[PDB]
Amino acid sequence: RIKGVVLSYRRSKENQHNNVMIIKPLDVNSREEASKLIGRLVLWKSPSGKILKGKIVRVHGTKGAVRARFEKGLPGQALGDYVEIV
Amino acid sequence: RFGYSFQNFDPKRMARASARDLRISPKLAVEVCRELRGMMLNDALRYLDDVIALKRPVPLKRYNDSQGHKPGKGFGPGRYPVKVAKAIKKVLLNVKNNAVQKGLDPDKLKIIHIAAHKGPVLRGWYPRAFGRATPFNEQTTHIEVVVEEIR
Amino acid sequence: MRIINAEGLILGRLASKVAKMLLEGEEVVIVNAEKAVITGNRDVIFKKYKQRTELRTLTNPRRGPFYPKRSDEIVRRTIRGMLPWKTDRGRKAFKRLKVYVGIPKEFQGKELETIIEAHVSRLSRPKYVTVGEVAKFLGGKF
Amino acid sequence: GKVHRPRRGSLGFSPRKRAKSIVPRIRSWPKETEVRMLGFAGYKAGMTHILMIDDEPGLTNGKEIFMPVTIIETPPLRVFGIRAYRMGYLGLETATEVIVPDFPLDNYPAKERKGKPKPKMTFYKLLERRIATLPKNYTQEMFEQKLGQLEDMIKEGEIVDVRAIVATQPWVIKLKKKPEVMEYAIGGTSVEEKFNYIKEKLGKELRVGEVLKEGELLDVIAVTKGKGTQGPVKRWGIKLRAHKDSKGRRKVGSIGPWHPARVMWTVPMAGQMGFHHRTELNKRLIAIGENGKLKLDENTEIEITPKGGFPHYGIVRSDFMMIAGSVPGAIKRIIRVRPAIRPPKKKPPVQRPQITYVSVESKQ
RNA sequence: AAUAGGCGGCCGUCGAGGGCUCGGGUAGAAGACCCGGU
RNA sequence: CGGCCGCCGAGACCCCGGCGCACGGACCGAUUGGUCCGUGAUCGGGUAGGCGGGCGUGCCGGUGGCGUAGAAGCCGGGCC
RNA sequence: ACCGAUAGCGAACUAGUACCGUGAGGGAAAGCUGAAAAGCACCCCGGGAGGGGGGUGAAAAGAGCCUGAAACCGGGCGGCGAUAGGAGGGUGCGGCCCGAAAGGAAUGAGCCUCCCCGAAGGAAACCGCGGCGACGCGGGAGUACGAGGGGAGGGGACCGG
Repeated sequence: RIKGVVLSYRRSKENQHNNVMIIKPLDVNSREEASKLIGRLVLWKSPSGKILKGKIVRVHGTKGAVRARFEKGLPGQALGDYVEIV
Repeated sequence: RFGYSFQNFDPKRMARASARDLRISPKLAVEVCRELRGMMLNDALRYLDDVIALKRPVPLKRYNDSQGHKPGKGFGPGRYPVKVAKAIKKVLLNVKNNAVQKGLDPDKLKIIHIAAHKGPVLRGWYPRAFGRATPFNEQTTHIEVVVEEIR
Repeated sequence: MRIINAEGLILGRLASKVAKMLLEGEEVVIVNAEKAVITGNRDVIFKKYKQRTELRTLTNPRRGPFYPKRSDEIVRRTIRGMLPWKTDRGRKAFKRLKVYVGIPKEFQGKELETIIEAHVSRLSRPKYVTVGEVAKFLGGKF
Repeated sequence: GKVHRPRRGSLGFSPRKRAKSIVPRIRSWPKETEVRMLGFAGYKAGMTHILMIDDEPGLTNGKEIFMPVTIIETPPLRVFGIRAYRMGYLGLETATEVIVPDFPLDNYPAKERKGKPKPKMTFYKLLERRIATLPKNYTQEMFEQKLGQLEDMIKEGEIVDVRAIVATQPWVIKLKKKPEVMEYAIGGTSVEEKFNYIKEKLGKELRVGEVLKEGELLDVIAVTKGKGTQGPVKRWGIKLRAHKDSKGRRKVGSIGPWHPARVMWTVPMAGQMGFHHRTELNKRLIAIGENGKLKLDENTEIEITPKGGFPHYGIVRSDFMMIAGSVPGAIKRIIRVRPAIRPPKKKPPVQRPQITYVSVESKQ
């Protein structure tokens, strides 16, 4: 089970997509290492204890970031928060 | 006006009174009721006596334009609505009597609900310059109160 | 928390990474703010900072740009310039920053980090002026 | 520009607000080598005039001239505290302070009113009128132990400065009972010597004669007289509007141009006038008296108090200073004096001048 | 002064310290401020 | 300044499901209507303006009904 | 097949009335208790107006009287609330709160676990080679994954709003 940080939404300069989030896992710093996490689940724990579940589907950039698709989008208070992979 | 805005009135433990079409300021009535809310009946009566005697200002929180402050902490705008105090004191005496008649100890009566409303307006006119007649009206006030014997 | 020794680091290249970290959610403390360097000409750098200090609101001085003149405040404002200062997220990020000059008595014996991407060894020539000299010219305490 | 004139009033004294405290504060201190307390406090008594042989440089040197003087009464100060300052990140910080324990008061002017004996005052009873929460069960042993700790810190070297906390004694002159507490810096270049000076003077009385030198310059700090709300004509000295003006004459004409679309902070306006914190520099100390008397030629001594007493003030009974000129404040105001922080290159000699006449006629 | 400060003392986990009320102005448009109160 | 190598980025382009429209075809309903199938890369923004269908209100001729075991009206809420 | 009290004649009523202008002349507003007044007897308080008990009535519908909306004002309740900037809204979700009915649901909700197919699209580990370099090429492989479409088990009250 891996640990990660929420970076931002998938976005253009002025356009935002609320169903996809950029995640930076702790000790993954390349496409080669990030590609091993595709298909795994990502869990975000709400302050009240509710769990929001997404899945890793693609790698983002080349510095080890990944893209996560959430059926229920994160609330935006999760920006800079810490998520748990599997 | 006859009805009260209290929901769960209990005739066994509570007493109520009201006054209608009072010719006082509804704004100052609201301000005085805000302060009287939640106090014991004796404390409220002494409060009104002090206000009438000018020994104790009533703070203003909603209608306080161009009002000077008063000595001491918490002031802030304040004034002395003598007429409102007198009318509300009469209403409080009436509710005290109602409770006593029902058989409730007057020393344990707490003002659980007190409210003021704007009633009918009596229209009038005053003459002004350039042949213009202008409104000159009186705004009446309704007062409702219900007290409970606490334990 | 992470402590950075700003001795011999480019001001802008240090501030960029520090602001990125503050956004990512790390506590950052810059310990040697006065020893950061700014590349260019001494006279033009001093003139630019003097003009920044001279900026003010004509109608009321109590509202005009309070641009800094101390070393620590200069570094703090340089970092603040690279954050969404008008957003709650940016304000929270900026609140996670502390900047000091010299190593205070509470930070001795700790591991002082360094920014490799902002070291002065990159520069072809050492034609730079220190934030301490800039503050001294402006008339700050230190 | 067509016609040009200097601005009305000074922007260097803004905001023109009421003083923060009626007790004046001193932000800066003179740099001196002599180990002495830098300043003194007193109460304004009044004004008179003298005739003396001038000694400072000028055309009127060696000639008899008229000079007004302000007499301010200065009962001795009680040195009751010592405070130590270390260096902080942004400035000086208070490391610690220590005050002497309660002692009997031997200068309270008690009168045997019928019934009950004399009250038998003591310190910490006049002081509670100002502090209101003083140490309980405070003893000489713990006081000495605290003083020793302070000295130990001084030896270690974390103390960069030391100051003396003193209190006035209005009850001596029967002006009032509530004292006033201040702290004064000490001259010298060694914190240990300054601390030893303060320690030697702890709990004792200090007089003007032991600190100030006759004939030297001083700076006077006080709170000016209150005038209340005043219009711009009196507050900033603007010009009256033309006599044909039908919307008033004692007001500013235009309060700004179209752009900027706001009223600038530099436009004269009405507001508080007087009761401001002010400092006047280079006031000469003419003479220091004792017990309400002034010694002129070692053979005749005259009572400074004019016939009928000072207007709005009582009779001078304690030590007093005769300052040359005017000082800010009202009668009975607390006024502080410090050695001149900015004296001229050429200054009068440090000694009492030759006084030929002192005005003691009725001033009311 | 959002890094929203330092220090000595007093109290709390009945109670220090205050406000109104009283006699007056070193003050004052209301507030505020200062001295006195056996 | 002369070139190169990765990545990010639209309602554009590709794919899946759904709606309507245009044209042609087969069925049922006693007036303008209904169901289904086929083709559309060569259909789907829109001001002035042109055309088609539908929603809602008062009264009349018919038809089928509801209501003091509670009509119209009014405040809040569920579903299409 | 006219309107239904701002409509219909200006006037559903003490209406060509009240009222405006010296005059010729101009000209409103305003319908409804209940089947029956049975229109509140008596008691406490208040100077009185009224208030509170207690009665009448299927229902106060209480004469300020059928129904009683909106704007506005007072109180109670749920959420926010004194370092924060945009025409007061849009997309997505997270706190706190309400959730009987009309929506789904013990003939089983949120949720957890397991198996199969899968469009457009689509990695990496590992190994060999090319380029000064960022990197790329061939095998891995059209594999892992993928919108959506199906099946099985566990738990037992929430999902929609």
